[PDB]
Amino acid sequence: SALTQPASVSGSPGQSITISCTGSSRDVGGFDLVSWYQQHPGKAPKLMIYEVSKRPSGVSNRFSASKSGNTASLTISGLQAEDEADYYCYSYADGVAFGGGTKLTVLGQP
Amino acid sequence: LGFLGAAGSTMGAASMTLTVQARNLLSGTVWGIKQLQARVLAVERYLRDQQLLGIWGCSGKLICCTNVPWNSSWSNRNLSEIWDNMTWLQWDKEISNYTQIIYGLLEESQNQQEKNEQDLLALD
Amino acid sequence: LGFLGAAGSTMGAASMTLTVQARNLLSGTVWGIKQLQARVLAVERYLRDQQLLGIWGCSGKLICCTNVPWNSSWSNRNLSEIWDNMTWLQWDKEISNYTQIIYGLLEESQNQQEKNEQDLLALD
Amino acid sequence: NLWVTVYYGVPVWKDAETTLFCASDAKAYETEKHNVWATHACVPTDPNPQEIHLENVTEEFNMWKNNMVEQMHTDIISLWDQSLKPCVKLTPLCVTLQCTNVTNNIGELKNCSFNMTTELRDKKQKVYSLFYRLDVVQINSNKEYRLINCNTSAITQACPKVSFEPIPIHYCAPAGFAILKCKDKKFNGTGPCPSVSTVQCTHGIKPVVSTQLLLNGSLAEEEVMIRSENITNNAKNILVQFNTPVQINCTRPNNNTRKSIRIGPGQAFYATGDIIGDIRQAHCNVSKATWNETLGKVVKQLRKHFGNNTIIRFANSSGGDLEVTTHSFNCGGEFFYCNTSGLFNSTWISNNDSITLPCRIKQIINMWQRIGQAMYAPPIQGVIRCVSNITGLILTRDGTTETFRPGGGDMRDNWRSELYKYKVVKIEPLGVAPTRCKRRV
Amino acid sequence: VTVYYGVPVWKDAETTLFCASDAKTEKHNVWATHACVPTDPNPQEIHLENVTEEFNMWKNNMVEQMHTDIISLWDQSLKPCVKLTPLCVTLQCTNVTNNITDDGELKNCSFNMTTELRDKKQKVYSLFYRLDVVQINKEYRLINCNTSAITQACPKVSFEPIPIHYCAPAGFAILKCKDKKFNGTGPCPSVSTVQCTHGIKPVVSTQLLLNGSLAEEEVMIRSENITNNAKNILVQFNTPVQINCTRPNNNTRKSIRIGPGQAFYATGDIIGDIRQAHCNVSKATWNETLGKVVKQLRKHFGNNTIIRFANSSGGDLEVTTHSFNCGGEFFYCNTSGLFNSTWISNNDSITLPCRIKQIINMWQRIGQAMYAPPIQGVIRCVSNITGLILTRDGGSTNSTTETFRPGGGDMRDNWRSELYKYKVVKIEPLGVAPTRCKRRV
Amino acid sequence: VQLVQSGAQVKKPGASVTVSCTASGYTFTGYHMHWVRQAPGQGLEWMGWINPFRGAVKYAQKFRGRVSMTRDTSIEIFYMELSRLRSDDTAVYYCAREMFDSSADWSPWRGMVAWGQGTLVTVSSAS
Ligand SMILES: *[C@@H]1O[C@H](CO)[C@@H](O[C@@H]2O[C@H](CO)[C@@H](O[C@@H]3O[C@H](CO)[C@@H](O)[C@H](O[C@@H]4O[C@H](CO)[C@@H](O)[C@H](O)[C@@H]4O)[C@@H]3O)[C@H](O)[C@H]2NC(C)=O)[C@H](O)[C@H]1NC(C)=O
Ligand SMILES: *[C@@H]1O[C@H](CO)[C@@H](O[C@@H]2O[C@H](CO)[C@@H](O[C@@H]3O[C@H](CO)[C@@H](O)[C@H](O[C@H]4O[C@H](CO)[C@@H](O)[C@H](O)[C@@H]4O)[C@@H]3O)[C@H](O)[C@H]2NC(C)=O)[C@H](O)[C@H]1NC(C)=O
Ligand SMILES: *[C@@H]1O[C@H](CO)[C@@H](O[C@@H]2O[C@H](CO)[C@@H](O[C@H]3O[C@H](CO)[C@@H](O)[C@H](O[C@@H]4O[C@H](CO)[C@@H](O)[C@H](O)[C@@H]4O)[C@@H]3O)[C@H](O)[C@H]2NC(C)=O)[C@H](O)[C@H]1NC(C)=O
Ligand SMILES: *[C@@H]1O[C@H](CO)[C@@H](O[C@@H]2O[C@H](CO)[C@@H](O[C@H]3O[C@H](CO)[C@@H](O)[C@H](O)[C@@H]3O)[C@H](O)[C@H]2NC(C)=O)[C@H](O)[C@H]1NC(C)=O
Ligand SMILES: *[C@@H]1O[C@H](CO)[C@@H](O[C@@H]2O[C@H](CO)[C@@H](O)[C@H](O)[C@H]2NC(C)=O)[C@H](O)[C@H]1NC(C)=O
Ligand SMILES: *[C@@H]1O[C@H](CO)[C@@H](O[C@@H]2O[C@H](CO)[C@@H](O)[C@H](O)[C@H]2NC(C)=O)[C@H](O)[C@H]1NC(C)=O
Ligand SMILES: *[C@@H]1O[C@H](CO)[C@@H](O[C@@H]2O[C@H](CO)[C@@H](O)[C@H](O)[C@H]2NC(C)=O)[C@H](O)[C@H]1NC(C)=O
Ligand SMILES: *[C@@H]1O[C@H](CO)[C@@H](O[C@@H]2O[C@H](CO)[C@@H](O)[C@H](O)[C@H]2NC(C)=O)[C@H](O)[C@H]1NC(C)=O
Ligand SMILES: *[C@@H]1O[C@H](CO)[C@@H](O[C@@H]2O[C@H](CO)[C@@H](O)[C@H](O)[C@H]2NC(C)=O)[C@H](O)[C@H]1NC(C)=O
Ligand SMILES: *[C@@H]1O[C@H](CO)[C@@H](O[C@@H]2O[C@H](CO)[C@@H](O)[C@H](O)[C@H]2NC(C)=O)[C@H](O)[C@H]1NC(C)=O
Ligand SMILES: *[C@@]1(*)O[C@H](CO)[C@@H](O[C@@H]2O[C@H](CO)[C@@H](O)[C@H](O)[C@H]2NC(C)=O)[C@H](O)[C@H]1NC(C)=O
Ligand SMILES: *[C@H]1O[C@H](CO)[C@@H](O[C@@H]2O[C@H](CO)[C@@H](O)[C@H](O)[C@H]2NC(C)=O)[C@H](O)[C@H]1NC(C)=O
Ligand SMILES: *[C@@H]1O[C@H](CO)[C@@H](O)[C@H](O)[C@H]1NC(C)=O
Ligand SMILES: *[C@@H]1O[C@H](CO)[C@@H](O)[C@H](O)[C@H]1NC(C)=O
Ligand SMILES: *[C@@H]1O[C@H](CO)[C@@H](O)[C@H](O)[C@H]1NC(C)=O
Ligand SMILES: *[C@@H]1O[C@H](CO)[C@@H](O)[C@H](O)[C@H]1NC(C)=O
Ligand SMILES: *[C@@H]1O[C@H](CO)[C@@H](O)[C@H](O)[C@H]1NC(C)=O
Ligand SMILES: *[C@@H]1O[C@H](CO)[C@@H](O)[C@H](O)[C@H]1NC(C)=O
Ligand SMILES: *[C@@H]1O[C@H](CO)[C@@H](O)[C@H](O)[C@H]1NC(C)=O
Ligand SMILES: *[C@@H]1O[C@H](CO)[C@@H](O)[C@H](O)[C@H]1NC(C)=O
Ligand SMILES: *[C@@H]1O[C@H](CO)[C@@H](O)[C@H](O)[C@H]1NC(C)=O
Ligand SMILES: *[C@@H]1O[C@H](CO)[C@@H](O)[C@H](O)[C@H]1NC(C)=O
Ligand SMILES: *[C@@H]1O[C@H](CO)[C@@H](O)[C@H](O)[C@H]1NC(C)=O
Ligand SMILES: *[C@@H]1O[C@H](CO)[C@@H](O)[C@H](O)[C@H]1NC(C)=O
Ligand SMILES: *[C@@H]1O[C@H](CO)[C@@H](O)[C@H](O)[C@H]1NC(C)=O
Ligand SMILES: *[C@@H]1O[C@H](CO)[C@@H](O)[C@H](O)[C@H]1NC(C)=O
Ligand SMILES: *[C@@H]1O[C@H](CO)[C@@H](O)[C@H](O)[C@H]1NC(C)=O
Ligand SMILES: *[C@@H]1O[C@H](CO)[C@@H](O)[C@H](O)[C@H]1NC(C)=O
Repeated sequence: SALTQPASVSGSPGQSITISCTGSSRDVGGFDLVSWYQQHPGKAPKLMIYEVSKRPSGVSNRFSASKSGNTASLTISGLQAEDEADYYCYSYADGVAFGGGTKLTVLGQP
Repeated sequence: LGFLGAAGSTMGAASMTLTVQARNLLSGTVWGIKQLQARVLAVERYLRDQQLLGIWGCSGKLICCTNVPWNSSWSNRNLSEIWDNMTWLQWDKEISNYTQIIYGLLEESQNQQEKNEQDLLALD
Repeated sequence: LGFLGAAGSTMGAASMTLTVQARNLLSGTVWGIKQLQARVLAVERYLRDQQLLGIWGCSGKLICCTNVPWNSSWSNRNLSEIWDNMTWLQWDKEISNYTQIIYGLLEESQNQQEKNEQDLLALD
Repeated sequence: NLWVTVYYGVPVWKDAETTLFCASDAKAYETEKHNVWATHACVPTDPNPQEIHLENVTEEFNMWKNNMVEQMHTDIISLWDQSLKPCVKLTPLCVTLQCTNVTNNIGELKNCSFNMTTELRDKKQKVYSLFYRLDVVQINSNKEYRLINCNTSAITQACPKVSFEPIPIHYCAPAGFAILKCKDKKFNGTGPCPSVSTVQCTHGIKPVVSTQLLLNGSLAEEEVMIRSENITNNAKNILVQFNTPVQINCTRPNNNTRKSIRIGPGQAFYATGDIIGDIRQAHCNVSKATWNETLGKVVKQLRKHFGNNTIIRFANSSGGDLEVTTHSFNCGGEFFYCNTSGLFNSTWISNNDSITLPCRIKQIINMWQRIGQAMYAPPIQGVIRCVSNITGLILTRDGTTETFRPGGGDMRDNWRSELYKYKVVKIEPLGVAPTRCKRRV
Repeated sequence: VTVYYGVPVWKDAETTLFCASDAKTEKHNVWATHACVPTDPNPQEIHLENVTEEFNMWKNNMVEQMHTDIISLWDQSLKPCVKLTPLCVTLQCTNVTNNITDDGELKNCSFNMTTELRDKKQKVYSLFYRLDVVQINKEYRLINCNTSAITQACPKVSFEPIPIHYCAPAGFAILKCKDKKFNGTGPCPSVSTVQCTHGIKPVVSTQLLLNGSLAEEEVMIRSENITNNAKNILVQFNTPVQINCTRPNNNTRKSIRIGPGQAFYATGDIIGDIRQAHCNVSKATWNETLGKVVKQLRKHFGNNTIIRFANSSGGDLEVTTHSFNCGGEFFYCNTSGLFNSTWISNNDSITLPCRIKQIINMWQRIGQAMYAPPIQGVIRCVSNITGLILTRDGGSTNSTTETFRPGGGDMRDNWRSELYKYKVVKIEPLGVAPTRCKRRV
Repeated sequence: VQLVQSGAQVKKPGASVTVSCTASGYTFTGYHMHWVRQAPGQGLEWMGWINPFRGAVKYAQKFRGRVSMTRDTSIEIFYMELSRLRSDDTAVYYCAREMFDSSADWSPWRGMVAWGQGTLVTVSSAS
């Protein structure tokens, strides 16, 4: 995957953590079509943000996403139990491109 | 004498019937679409005529004079033998070849001039 | 220079070409109903413009002075810096925000004062 | 001090939208051809369209946010629908087609025998016709067929009194509205236009219906223009206009003969008679040299648009319907498609005869994807031949090797290739100005 | 003398009134607003003082204009949909219900219908209602098969009453009688002008003004003349009455093919228990609303008299019951329980049987019928009642008791309930005056 | 907006697999229609997008020459066909509908909010 995402993340419910989608100058730095899908256990990934920092209706405010130059980022706020899902960063690198996805855990082992 | 009533009247008296045709000019589904088309055509023609009266140095009805010269090309003849020898019908038939240029001249040579020096003299 | 000819010309020169486009502001089933709708729109827009021009207290054309003070703030320039520096396009672009209040104020404060004391001074 | 003074009749324009009427040429007034499709009630054109050139002026043009093309598209849709309403409806053509082949030895020509209601509703007749394979679909004893759009629309025969030739048409703005012409040589669609001029009526573009390329167009630019809101967007259709017209010779050798078939009281449908002579197929001939040189010009500009010099492969249409995959157009009254794969197969890295394209004819058509209203194009007697000169290409970039493929389908792009340089602006003859003048009490 | 231009003059006059609707969901050209111009974003409502206008809501010509406009709009939106002329066919129809009176009112009719190919014919079945078919001598057939041409409302469009504002053109102003105690005829102490009216829901109903305007904080009994029994008595509430209208039957829609390009949507099997629609109204709130309305009625007939409410006298089904639409189909609630009280001097909900009727010939135009398509799933809607179209029964020699019965039928009364406080007046800004001025020579 | 997908299919390598994905709850010919393939346990992958108006398609460089995707406006069914199957083709496939209509500024490359249930294909050398 051209969108270099870290392997996995772990934490606990309640606090706020961040995940970054670090890309080159042609996928995230060159274009503002960034996005952040959320794949569900054996289900279709549903984006949580749809642009550099745009989110449609049907998602809580705890997902703050933005691009820090060539390193797009997503922030998980007020972690809870249902947050047990992997999140895919999406960008248009002269075409669709999907990130590696990051495992996330709350109140549990890494 | 009604709409187009004093058409055959000489200009000595025809100058006093102008208000009649001025007043009646705009005359205060299929088979009904013609009514709409005819009324909008009447409105458009009336406003075209009023615009011509407006872009000219008249801004009024039945009368206006101006400072632009008259041309011999336009039926060169003396006052008496154009105001008492013919009516507007024959005269128009003999001058309906210069109408565009006569309008253009009496428009630009004064509206583009006399209003400009009017503004200039009010500018002092 | 024809309809909208001297658009990019200096306003001092643009004052001499107002009538060539004031003249052409009227230009004289489906796929034909467009003609009717377009001509109705054109005639109504021209009458709106004439209503604005007449209600402002001049009823004249191409030149309209008034008795309402033009505060320096709106201009923020001088006679030469307006009539020579820029043409009407960018002038409108830099002024196309006050035209509503400009029109309303120069119409009300002119008419409902000057016309009223004009009737008064003729009432004596 | 200073004083305001308003001027009536000021040369001021603003971006706006209004319904634009037409003014077609009067040379067709002696060639009505029974109310030809494009022009029925269009007023005569202006004998001397005054294109006033303007100096010290620049206007921000936009050919993609342009609403002139939207008005063109909706107007063509409405005109085509109106010209199709009064003609013969073909609801009795939906019938079990007992259909066989025509090729005696080693489809595309189906001899279909079927039943039809004659003039007398009580009586019924047995008639046959030659439909194309693309026109019928098999339903599952010989193989019974039925019309392709019998279960999804209502077939209407374009009454043959009208003709489909693209007539030179004009869009003229109403009074008080000006049409700006971006006359400058180097223009791409967006940005300031140095040479802008006003005109009453449009340049004049025939309402051509086409898919892969752009027949009967006009480009004064000496080089191909690559016009797209985002060349970086691969999906974005990279509209192309050939600087040099490419002469094409599409010929339909089949000697098709129109065969009137009564479909009821006061109802008759023109079927297809026996194809006189050898059973052949329509074919488009493009001079290989002309096509290669024009491809060189376009690839040069494409390389200039995409970097400086990159590997560019002209590939066949990636996908689409028949109209999209195979270039569609009207030659002499009937619509047929050619795969145009000999035109898009050149893989170019850095640097006499004619290519012949297989063409397939599809009489029944529902163009513009107006589902529920499909037209049956009647057969045209005799051999059909028409010669055009391509002026444009509807290319789409694929996702160091940038491969281009033809696209289209959407018909707004057909008009945008010609309404690119025009825009409509309204007049605001009222303007406030500061003046030392002062009226009297 | 002296003429003034722009003199505050209005005179009673009639003119064509265009519309204005909210920009808030096209739903394929909703019946109410398709080409209606956007409403005024900020409805400047201008109040007036020292103003007295002779209002007359019964001689008002606005209501006739809106009635004819609604007729034309319904016909126009109904014209392009599917014709149902092939439904005239012998219906082999049988009862569905095993147990006695578990539900008539549900007829399973199996009949013939021509498919896409005219050669073949298909045997199909549907669940009609008793009110929709009649027996021919068991064999049934559609009730409106011998008097009109059934036309299915194409289900892409909805039947939603959208708020509509009728806005007078230039030179015409709409007067609003803003005073509280408004009778219907006579001077209005508080006359205020506006560009145009509030959001009018053009609901279709009889005997109950569903989703009407209830701004009248008093139950003002209106009629063109109280003493005339034969003229309907208009009543407008102050407190809304909630109603729970449901169609508990779960219908599935079967798209029976009447092609080419035509679809006849027939009801499939009712997946679930067979039930009949019931229109519930809270007994309490309805009681107190009737108490208020009778207290106000006693002001028009004596000082203390017996007021009796009874079920509709008789007539067509659309008059003896409560016609309206809930979520896409028309049905009627006999409301025989809402009018049964007799009042001399002074928690649950009443339930009303409600009968579905898909085929409808509303407005009694014999030239065209209509077939409301089935709506999938359970239909539930809640409306508010703001008025009663009551009619007074004839009196006697000694009328110590006066019985009020529901009426309606003529839809003009439905429209008058929303346009009582509006009227159009044309402006005459020309007017002479005496002055001491003198124009020069 | 709801999208039914076809049932599970079992295929042999070298064969051709075709899947269906219906459309309901919106206008069919006004929204691009992405096709997304997810291998079990690996990253998310894209196949192509359909423009239902005129049937315009655009594939992936890794999948050019194998995939062929079409549609029919009549029944409103989205057909995705994949031929010349390989071992790695064993996956669950998803059909994604865009947020905005096809006329948006970046319509074909937007978020593709609506996703079908998903169809899983098993391409195994075993029988
Ligand atoms: C007076 O005013 C009432 C309030 O507006 C109105 O009652 C509501 O009317 C609306 C519109 O008819 C009802 O909602 C729609 O109902 C239809 C039929 O069930 C639906 O097709 C439609 O969309 C669907 O809604 C489903 C969920 O209900 C959803 O799953 C589907 O995907 C789809 O979006 C609307 O739901 C509404 O239920 C009525 N009641 C309520 C509780 O608001 C009265 O009819 C009106 N009276 C008159 C005479 O006009
Ligand atoms: C009106 O008539 C037209 C013309 O007859 C008709 O169009 C056809 O509809 C059928 C469906 O009824 C379409 O059939 C599909 O076509 C695709 C083409 O790639 C096939 O892949 C499909 O079958 C395979 O795939 C399925 C899963 O996706 C499998 O379940 C199946 O076993 C196969 O492997 C299927 O055949 C057909 O393409 C169109 N068009 C044509 C040209 O036939 C239209 O549906 C009719 N409308 C109505 C409402 O009746
Ligand atoms: C692009 O432009 C070129 C140049 O204008 C077009 O080529 C010409 O097209 C003409 C129209 O198709 C064509 O003439 C005749 O073509 C058909 C007959 O072959 C038919 O459309 C008309 O003739 C009919 O004749 C019968 C028998 O008399 C009548 O009953 C009918 O009413 C018609 O009159 C056309 O006159 C012409 O030959 C052809 N080439 C030349 C040299 O002009 C080309 O089609 C355009 N392409 C597109 C896509 O529009
Ligand atoms: C109205 O009458 C309809 C016709 O009798 C009835 O539907 C039909 O009911 C029969 C059973 O009585 C079904 O018969 C078939 O059922 C299954 C189908 O897989 C199999 O056992 C056999 O194929 C068997 O023949 C019909 O399929 C069914 N529909 C049709 C098209 O005939 C309705 O249910 C009746 N409606 C009501 C509410 O009474
Ligand atoms: C299509 O089939 C018809 C019917 O067979 C052909 O027309 C008939 O041809 C026979 C001779 O083979 C004649 O005797 C008949 O008079 C013809 N017409 C009728 C009404 O039967 C027709 O030629 C075939 N078309 C092609 C091109 O094969
Ligand atoms: C565009 O390319 C396609 C192939 O992608 C051409 O159609 C055929 O496709 C099948 C596979 O589905 C191949 O086996 C054939 O060899 C292809 N024929 C060719 C290459 O001509 C299609 O014809 C090409 N041109 C168009 C769309 O007009
Ligand atoms: C099509 O084929 C016919 C038959 O060979 C050619 O001849 C004409 O056919 C029509 C119809 O039978 C007759 O009315 C004419 O008199 C025939 N002309 C001649 C000279 O015999 C016809 O010319 C062919 N058309 C084309 C354009 O090739
Ligand atoms: C549709 O039309 C056919 C025409 O034949 C009807 O068929 C007959 O139906 C009756 C019973 O109603 C049988 O006694 C006959 O034997 C049938 N004739 C044949 C040739 O099948 C059919 O009944 C009609 N459809 C319905 C629902 O009644
Ligand atoms: C008003 O009430 C009367 C009964 O008092 C209703 O008449 C009866 O209605 C039932 C049901 O339709 C019939 O079975 C009876 O035979 C009717 N009786 C008579 C004497 O006709 C009447 O229908 C009610 N009216 C309304 C509009 O609800
Ligand atoms: C009307 O009945 C149908 C058929 O029962 C309902 O649709 C689905 O039916 C299946 C099979 O019984 C159930 O598993 C589903 O759960 C049903 N859908 C839903 C959303 O529950 C349909 O829902 C019924 N409609 C109503 C409004 O009750
Ligand atoms: C509304 O009026 C109808 C009569 O038009 C009432 O119908 C009842 O119908 C049943 C048979 O279904 C009869 O046994 C009853 O005698 C009828 N009652 C009357 C009053 O006639 C219906 O019940 C009434 N609804 C109410 C009272 O809410
Ligand atoms: C247009 O015609 C060309 C030439 O006949 C087609 O190209 C062939 O397509 C077949 C499959 O249909 C392949 O097997 C051949 O290898 C292709 N090339 C040659 C040289 O025959 C082309 O496919 C046609 N257009 C479409 C859309 O099928
Ligand atoms: C007829 O013409 C003569 C010409 O001198 C004129 O005096 C007279 O008034 C005219 N009569 C009418 C009624 O036009
Ligand atoms: C008037 O105009 C004509 C041309 O229209 C010209 O020949 C003539 O010399 C001009 N002047 C006079 C005095 O006629
Ligand atoms: C135009 O010129 C001719 C020259 O003979 C003359 O007879 C005519 O009256 C002039 N004016 C017109 C045509 O009205
Ligand atoms: C453009 O500006 C130059 C400035 O020197 C001026 O000389 C020229 O006349 C102008 N042209 C127009 C058409 O106004
Ligand atoms: C001038 O003064 C008036 C009155 O205060 C104000 O309404 C108007 O906006 C001012 N405009 C300028 C700065 O010319
Ligand atoms: C109009 O004036 C306002 C207030 O100064 C300003 O914000 C706006 O940008 C102006 N618009 C122009 C100059 O077009
Ligand atoms: C002839 O008809 C058959 C179907 O009956 C069809 O398969 C075939 O392609 C047709 N044409 C030829 C050349 O056989
Ligand atoms: C035209 O070129 C300019 C740069 O000179 C660019 O900003 C603009 O987007 C281009 N327009 C098009 C339609 O490509
Ligand atoms: C297109 O060019 C390539 C060049 O290798 C050739 O192989 C191919 O056959 C050509 N196209 C056709 C349709 O022959
Ligand atoms: C075009 O012509 C050049 C020579 O001028 C040749 O090298 C090139 O291969 C040709 N391209 C095609 C597609 O035939
Ligand atoms: C293209 O063909 C048309 C056919 O009418 C012709 O008029 C035009 O001149 C041709 N193109 C060029 C540039 O010659
Ligand atoms: C069957 O239908 C007839 C139609 O008149 C109806 O009278 C009867 O009550 C229904 N049910 C039974 C059990 O006969
Ligand atoms: C007018 O109001 C009075 C009460 O003030 C009422 O008696 C009378 O009936 C009303 N007239 C009409 C017809 O509305
Ligand atoms: C009807 O149902 C609605 C929704 O449940 C409820 O709010 C309302 O109170 C009900 N009607 C009555 C009269 O209670
Ligand atoms: C209405 O009141 C009468 C009074 O006699 C009673 O017989 C009847 O049952 C009542 N109806 C309802 C539905 O309560
Ligand atoms: C009018 O009906 C609506 C539901 O359609 C309800 O919400 C409202 O409360 C009712 N009346 C008022 C103004 O309270």
